[PDB]
Amino acid sequence: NPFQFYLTRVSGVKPKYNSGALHIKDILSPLFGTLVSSAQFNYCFDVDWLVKQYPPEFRKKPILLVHGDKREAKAHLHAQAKPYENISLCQAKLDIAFGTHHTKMMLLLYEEGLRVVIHTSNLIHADWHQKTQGIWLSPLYPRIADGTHKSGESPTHFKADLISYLMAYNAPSLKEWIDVIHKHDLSETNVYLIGSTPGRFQGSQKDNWGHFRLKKLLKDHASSMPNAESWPVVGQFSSVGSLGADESKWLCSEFKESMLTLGKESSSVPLYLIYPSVENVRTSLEGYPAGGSLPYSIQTAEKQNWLHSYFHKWSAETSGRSNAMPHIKTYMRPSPDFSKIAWFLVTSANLSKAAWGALEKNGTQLMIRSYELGVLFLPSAFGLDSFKVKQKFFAPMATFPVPYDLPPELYGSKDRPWIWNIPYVKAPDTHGNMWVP
Ligand SMILES: O=C(O)c1ccc(Nc2c(-c3ccccc3O)nc3ccccn23)cc1C(=O)O
Repeated sequence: NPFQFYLTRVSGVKPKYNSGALHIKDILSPLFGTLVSSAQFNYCFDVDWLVKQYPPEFRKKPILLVHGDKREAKAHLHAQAKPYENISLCQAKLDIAFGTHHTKMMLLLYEEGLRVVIHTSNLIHADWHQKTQGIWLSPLYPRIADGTHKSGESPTHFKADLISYLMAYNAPSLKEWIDVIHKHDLSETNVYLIGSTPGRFQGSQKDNWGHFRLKKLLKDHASSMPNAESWPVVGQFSSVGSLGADESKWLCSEFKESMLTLGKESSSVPLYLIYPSVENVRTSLEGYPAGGSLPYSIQTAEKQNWLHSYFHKWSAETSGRSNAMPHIKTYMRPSPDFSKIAWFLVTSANLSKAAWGALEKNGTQLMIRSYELGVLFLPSAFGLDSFKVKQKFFAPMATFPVPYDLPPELYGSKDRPWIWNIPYVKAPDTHGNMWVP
């Protein structure tokens, strides 16, 4: 397969549903490269657990933890890392209120080259245990020979775009990694980078990040087809922000408008949002504790009940993962019969203005609060007009492995979105327990 899109291993499904899945220990294995040093970008870290995931022979190599924690949370992270003298930390600046460092990425420098891993899992045991999570594995990028002047750039501009993403941190530890990336050949990369970084972007910079970055790539590198108004948009996420009092405030006015872009020319497009119901969580492998990783607060939800009419259940028979709650985030543009897709994005970005950006100043500036990162699969980058949808996730190679079932199934009238901070004491979970926050 050209796509190198993987799911994490799920403990408790039959082996056929883990054939071709990856655990973190597989990613860090010596079979992937002889590790010299690494950078782990993430939100949440269990450092003791993380070090145990590296092969014993590599556990003393330098590790950089890139995080967004402040104040007492920052002190707790430093205390976790203090026993390991090979671990350094980089605090990503979050100068806009209510932002988060969400990006999940590994930079893996080897004796043999460099690898980039963009994924969806926090660096804690539970995120790799019984959840549906996504991973993109870059090729092994070789080093450019000393004295050789070449760009090492791909047709998708991934090298310059990754360097631009890292430059936004303005961090000395990341300038070191920028210099590493400069020295490697990333030309084989077939995905486009879609990042978010905190700021207020206008003019030339408006298209660099968030939903305007997606819109720009779709304008420039996808083509519109006849009956494009009938091709739905699907968004699938683990958390929901405050979107406003009605769908015209943001969801259907700027977010959907960016997602429905195709090609360079001048809406009734269906919008499917996939988010676990209470029943999905209750009957999951983890039970109600899975909802600890589905942060949707009652304070947010009660202001936007209009949104829940867009919600569809989590179902993943195709990958044996209907009971493995999603922490992956994906967005895509299927055909009206869901047999093809015009593009697919795996990302850290949830359904929130903080992650994707919100227009300000009479539509002239895009304001983003958080760091996010994902990779976009466009048919044109593979010499194709569209991707066929792979019927069975683990079963030509030009078919794209969509990890959940299509078409998405609407919530039933008795279903409710998972809301993490209210009790569920009416039916017990798969471990015999209720949920009492
Ligand atoms: O992707 C996801 O679903 C995700 C969602 C939220 C998140 N952080 C977070 C948490 C929080 C606090 C403690 C324990 C878990 C939590 O979620 N509370 C807020 C409040 C506002 C903004 C962010 N908040 C991190 C991730 C992630 O996995 O990176």
